[PDB]
Amino acid sequence: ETTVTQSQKFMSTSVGDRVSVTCKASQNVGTNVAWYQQKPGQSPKALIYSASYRYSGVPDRFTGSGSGTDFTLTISNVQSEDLAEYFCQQYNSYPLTFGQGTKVEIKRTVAAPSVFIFPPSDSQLKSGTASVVCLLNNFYPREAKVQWKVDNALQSGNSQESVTEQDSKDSTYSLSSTLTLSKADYEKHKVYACEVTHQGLSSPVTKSFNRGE
Amino acid sequence: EVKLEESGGDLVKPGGSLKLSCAASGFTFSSYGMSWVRQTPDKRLEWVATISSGGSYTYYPDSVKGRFTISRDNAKNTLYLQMSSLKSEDTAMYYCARRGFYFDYWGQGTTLTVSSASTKGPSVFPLAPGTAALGCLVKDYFPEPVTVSWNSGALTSGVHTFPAVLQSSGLYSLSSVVTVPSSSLGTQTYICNVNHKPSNTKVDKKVEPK
Amino acid sequence: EVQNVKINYYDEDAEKQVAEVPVQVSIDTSCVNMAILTRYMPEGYALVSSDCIIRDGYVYVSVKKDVEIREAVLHITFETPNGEVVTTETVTAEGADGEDAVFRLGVDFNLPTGYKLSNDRDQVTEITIPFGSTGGHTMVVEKGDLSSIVKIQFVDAENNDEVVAGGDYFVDGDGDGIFHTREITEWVPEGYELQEVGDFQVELYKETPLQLSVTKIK
Ligand SMILES: [Ca+2]
Repeated sequence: ETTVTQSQKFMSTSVGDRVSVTCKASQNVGTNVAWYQQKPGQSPKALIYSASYRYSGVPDRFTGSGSGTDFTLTISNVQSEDLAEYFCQQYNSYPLTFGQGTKVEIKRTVAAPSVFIFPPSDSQLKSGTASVVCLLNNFYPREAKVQWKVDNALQSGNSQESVTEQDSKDSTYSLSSTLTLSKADYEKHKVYACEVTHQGLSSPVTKSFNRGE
Repeated sequence: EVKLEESGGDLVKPGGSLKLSCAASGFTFSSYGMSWVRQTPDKRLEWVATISSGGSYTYYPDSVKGRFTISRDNAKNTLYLQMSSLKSEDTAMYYCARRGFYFDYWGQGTTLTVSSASTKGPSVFPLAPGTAALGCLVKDYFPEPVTVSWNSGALTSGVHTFPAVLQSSGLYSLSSVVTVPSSSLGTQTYICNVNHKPSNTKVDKKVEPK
Repeated sequence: EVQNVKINYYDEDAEKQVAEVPVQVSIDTSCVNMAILTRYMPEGYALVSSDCIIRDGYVYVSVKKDVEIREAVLHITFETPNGEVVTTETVTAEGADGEDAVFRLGVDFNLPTGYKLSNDRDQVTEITIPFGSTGGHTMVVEKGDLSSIVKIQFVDAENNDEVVAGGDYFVDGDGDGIFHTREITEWVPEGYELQEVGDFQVELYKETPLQLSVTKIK
């Protein structure tokens, strides 16, 4: 039963650059290999069949090659809209099997996140929980760090973070972090601060509010 | 022209059964092999069944053999997948796909959740506001697909809807924001339209400053 | 940060590995150029072929011994769609006489600074020239930045629009002929803040300057 493997989990490439995604079959599969592109929020789209043939409408910059066990999808002249997970697949035999997926991201100038903070609504306090939200908008390096400080005291264990996929036009990210707290705990302290560090900041940036204002 | 449209995904208890359907159009359905592929939360793709054009040949991987069966109706132009003895590990998005080797067209997917938990509809809370940022917090729902649009889908510039996170309570939660001209606040009305079909919950939340 | 790659030099005639050379390359490349492959060529051997591709940390190179080593030479001409020559460059590679050198855009040679591949047609991105021979190729390019010069004067609105400062500023990188004052707030005079704001038309200000109102801060 033939397995296919993609050894690259993540590749980073600049616009106009070249990027080669690799695929290794555990047995000779001739050219019975296919490639797929999955853009975020979308279902997989068929790019290449039998190792090197493009479907009508797939642009020339997508090139598949290989035979036997080693297969390759080369994206030349990469566009910011080419970001996606790219999957290879062997259909030489049943079971049909897929590689694990190679995420292709675009590199761009460092971009500093714009930071906002949201107090909990009055509907939510009425019901007994308090959710405080920190938004970090349109930044590059995906890497970032959010610290929730209550009355100047750093928290942990009551925060969850979420990151969008890379935007297809500009090539930025956005991040949401939620500080969840009981209504009891919420109105005991006054100062709620969101401490943000990132490569585009020379120092941590803090947004904050006082409960009530 | 080619279109494949799946339905029937639902929340099912472990050990249960459920049947998926796929309505096919834009092509001569009875001439094509057809398949089902699922995608797990870790985004891995796993092929689950294929059927020849006339139904004579069907194929399954060992992970599902004896529990899943594939059929078609070449009069209704419909593909089916019956599943029984469902396990937690069958939780996936199920795609219908054309042909039986590579897959040249895929549908949009329908979502199967195998769990002992019960449906719960979301609470919807406003994230109240150069540019201003406003948004919408969608808290404590369980079966997974929630959809969020702004102003009935007409406002898309600057919208960021964040992936759902799994809270320690077993409930999902999610935020959606958008950036707008600050001078539009107090003229324009901004509505976040939340739909959680697993609970037949539909909310249109006006988000305003205060 | 950099990437460690192992070059596997393999003699397919001898059916033996001749050398496995570890090298370091930029962290975000997946294709190693011929110049690196031949820099670390084991002595007595010549390049026959390589797909350049970094495959789970390895580049595979077919090499051969006791053959004559010759340059493939490529004169690349970069032209813009109207036939005007941006630049010309010659790149070379050495390998076994008569085998194929494959020159690949962005690994073995680069576009002129400020240019990209033209969106007006399909063209090849790899050029195959046998070692011991000379070839030519014209690649069609277009400017990356379409910014135009626009003349602007900042003008004191509380003193009868007296000129404070001015110059010729680059705007409209997309090239649609419209520009916005966000593109020139970098240039507002130091003691002043910009009051006249919005969109403006490039073609209108190549000869007489656009006057933008400004006022003294605080
Ligand atoms: Ca413009």
